Amino acid sequence: GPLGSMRGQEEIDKEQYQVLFIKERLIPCVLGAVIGDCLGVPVEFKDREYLKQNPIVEMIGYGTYNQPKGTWSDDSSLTFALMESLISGYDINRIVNNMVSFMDDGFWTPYGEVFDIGSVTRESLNRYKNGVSVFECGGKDNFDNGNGAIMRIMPLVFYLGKDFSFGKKNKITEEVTRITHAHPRSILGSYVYIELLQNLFANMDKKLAYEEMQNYIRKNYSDYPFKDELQYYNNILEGNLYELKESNIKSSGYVVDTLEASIWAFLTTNSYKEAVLKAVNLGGDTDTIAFITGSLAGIYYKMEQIPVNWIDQIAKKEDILNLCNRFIESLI
Amino acid sequence: TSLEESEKWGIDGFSVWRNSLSSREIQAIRDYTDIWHYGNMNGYLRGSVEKLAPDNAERIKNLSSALEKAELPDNIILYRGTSSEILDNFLDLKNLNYQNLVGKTIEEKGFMSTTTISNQTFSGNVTMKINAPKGSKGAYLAHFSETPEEAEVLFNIGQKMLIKEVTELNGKIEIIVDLL
Ligand SMILES: Nc1ncnc2c1ncn2[C@@H]1O[C@H](COP(=O)(O)OP(=O)(O)OC[C@H]2O[C@H](O)[C@H](O)[C@@H]2O)[C@@H](O)[C@H]1O
Ligand SMILES: [Mg+2]
Ligand SMILES: [Mg+2]
Repeated sequence: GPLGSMRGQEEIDKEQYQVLFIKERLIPCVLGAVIGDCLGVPVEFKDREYLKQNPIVEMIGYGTYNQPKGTWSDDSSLTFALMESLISGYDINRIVNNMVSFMDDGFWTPYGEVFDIGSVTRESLNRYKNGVSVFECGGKDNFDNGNGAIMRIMPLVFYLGKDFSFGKKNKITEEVTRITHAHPRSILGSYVYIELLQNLFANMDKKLAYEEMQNYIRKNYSDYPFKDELQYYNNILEGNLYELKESNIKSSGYVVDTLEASIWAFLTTNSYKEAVLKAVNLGGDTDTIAFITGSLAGIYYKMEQIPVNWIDQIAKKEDILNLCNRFIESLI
Repeated sequence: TSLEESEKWGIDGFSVWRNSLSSREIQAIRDYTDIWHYGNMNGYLRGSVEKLAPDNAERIKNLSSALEKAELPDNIILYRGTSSEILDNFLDLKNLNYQNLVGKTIEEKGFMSTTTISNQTFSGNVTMKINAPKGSKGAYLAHFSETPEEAEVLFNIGQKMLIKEVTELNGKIEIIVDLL
């Protein structure tokens, strides 16, 4: 009819505008997280009081782990390993395979060497190598509740895309978390983080994104095995985290401390740079708290707020951008 | 409104324009009707494709040169089928409120295809009704595609459309816009 050759254009338009929508969110989320990792690596385990006297304002080098400026750690490596696995579709056995390649062979490390990996993560992957199934190899002890799963699951939000329903999200977030962190307290943490990041992906203002996450988690995760774990999340899930003072914020690798700190850093600041520097200068698990904060601030404030000075110092920047573009292509 | 009225409008307003196009301008218009060329040209202009190939650069240059010589001879209402993906930056994707699009301006960085004929079922979940003013940088295209009946008005890059009203029914969105 009179529409003629124009009829075909709509499917191409849909694809192209989906590329743009994803790219606008994915690239600053990844770069924002990676930069936080880079900022915090050289001060990991340093105390908050030392950082008050010597605050991070820029990328520094040759501190903890004795690495160059712009060196990212296992947080970024395992995130990249998940993006790589997802390009050909969700498959839990390809996901754990890529994590073992990071550990054993330095897959997606900055200079080919694993200079850091968490203990729960290492112990869990070693169990998988020995025949423990991917549904049983993760650490279940009360002191296995580190932050090593929340630091590596942000690509799941992009994989879900505009599927905002419960079922698939609920399944894959648990499955991917449980590879290393199988305690229900840690799994609940993953649902908290995914929900907040998804709400920011969906264009909610940050306070609404936070408030909607609180209602969602209480609605869906008040039955066993999570009912008894909600109490540990009371500062996040009840009241306003952004009313807490720095002196009330703990910045250890505990999954609760880390989520409190990173979400607080995001909600109490008004730019990307302010957020990630606030996170890093809490001391403690500085690379991971800043990576998580940077994922949240990155997707929210987007590329215009990510300093080019910092992007250009990231190790393997061009390879990371290539991986981002390959991941985006696979989501179309 | 009628195809006959659309064809007369095209002849009266664009016969001079068309008979004054260079061969390379004509080929670029024909190329644009190929969905493969369409994707490469609009992908680059929109930013979905980062690398600018010289040959794509030339096709875009020749199509834009063609349309820069054209202007709508009067005010007309045109139609476009599209996807809600063009509105995703303007919406809370978990709390969709299409009425809040009223007053927002859509920008098409690429070339924008429209039809003069409303009595068609468009592909996709957004239909746009475009009030296009006289003097707008668009051209009626007759005999350029392999579909003889095609009634196309093709606009040069960078059109902007102000959303005036929205109707929604079963996920199908109708949008009335003013071409700026
Ligand atoms: N219930 C708990 N209460 C308090 N602290 C806890 C609890 N459970 C765990 N922790 C603390 O949680 C921490 C877990 O540390 P690690 O096991 O090395 O890491 P990962 O596998 O979790 O993840 C990778 C991490 O290691 C890399 O450096 C990455 O950058 C991340 O920082 C310990 O200090 C525990 O005391
Ligand atoms: Mg680390
Ligand atoms: Mg760390």
